Amino acid sequence: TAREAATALAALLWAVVAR
Amino acid sequence: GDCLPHLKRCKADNDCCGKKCKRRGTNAEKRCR
Amino acid sequence: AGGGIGDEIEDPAGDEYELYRVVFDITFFFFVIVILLAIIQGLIIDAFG
Repeated sequence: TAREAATALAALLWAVVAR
Repeated sequence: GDCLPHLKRCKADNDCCGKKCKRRGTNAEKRCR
Repeated sequence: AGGGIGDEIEDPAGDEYELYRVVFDITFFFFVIVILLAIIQGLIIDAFG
């Protein structure tokens, strides 16, 4: 359980939502 | 003319009397239904 | 299996590479059962239809 993958997935989701 | 028979091989949505050109799965030849 | 290879494989929660193995199982399920098997089944069913 590492937070780096969660941060990357959240950033990708936010980027695709904004676009 | 624009309207097509029931199970005639149609071309796109509408363009038929049944007005629904749905395809029954992973294949071509959309037909009115 | 119907739910990916992870059903028979041991749980990686208690071992290393947990996130990597979880991603591997998820992508295996998605790219095998959801996509390829469904495509084959749709091919057969739509051929019959």
